[PDB]
Amino acid sequence: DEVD
Amino acid sequence: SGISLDNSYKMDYPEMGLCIIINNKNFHKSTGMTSRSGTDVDAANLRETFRNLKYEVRNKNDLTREEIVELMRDVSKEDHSKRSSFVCVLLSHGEEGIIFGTNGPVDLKKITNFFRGDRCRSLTGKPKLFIIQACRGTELDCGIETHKIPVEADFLYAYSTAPGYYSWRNSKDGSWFIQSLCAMLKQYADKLEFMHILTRVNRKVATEFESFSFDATFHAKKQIPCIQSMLTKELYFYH
Amino acid sequence: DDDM
Repeated sequence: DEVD
Repeated sequence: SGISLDNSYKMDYPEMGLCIIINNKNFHKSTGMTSRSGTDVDAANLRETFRNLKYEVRNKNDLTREEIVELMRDVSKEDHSKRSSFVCVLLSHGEEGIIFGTNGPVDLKKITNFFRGDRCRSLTGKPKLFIIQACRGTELDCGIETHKIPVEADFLYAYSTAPGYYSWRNSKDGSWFIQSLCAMLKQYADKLEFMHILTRVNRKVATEFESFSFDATFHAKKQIPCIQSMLTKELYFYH
Repeated sequence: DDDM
């Protein structure tokens, strides 16, 4: 999970 | 003839229309933006999903801010007379009101303005759909346990996340939003009106995803997409 | 015009  | 009703967009033109997919994964070093892994998964999912809806899909990868604007300008200048609708999917870094090209920001309004009722006449009165997988700020959601028409009419903005918030992407499965969008389109496009499909997308993202991070700041966070509709009729992908 |  990563933020953009 | 007999009684006729007109609460739904005409979707039986010869073509469903274009689906433009802009997929930005690799950014110029000078920007300091990191690569968006997982986004190729998204772009291929969308390509297949919209292909099955009978859209003419155009995938474009790693566009500069200049190329983004030039593409949208050129597309808005095509003759859309025989097409029912227009779709544009943006996959990139962002912040509120902004999407990033590989070398810098683009105003979302600059892109959509090309398709305003008065500037793209062959799309006037037809649904113009913008699907935006990009951050809208840096807030994190901790969750809780349980004779004229307006030039801005007939737009629908399907945002991946609430105003002001981060948008979540999994580097293996793709973005939460686009994952869910494609699944719900596959399952319900032949049955449900588009708003009702997007509500199911809202529920899926809200209930089935939650972040996992070694970093406490970013762990166990939630996401709710945001439908912004200026549509004037119901939208069904079948006829 | 298609990259993919």
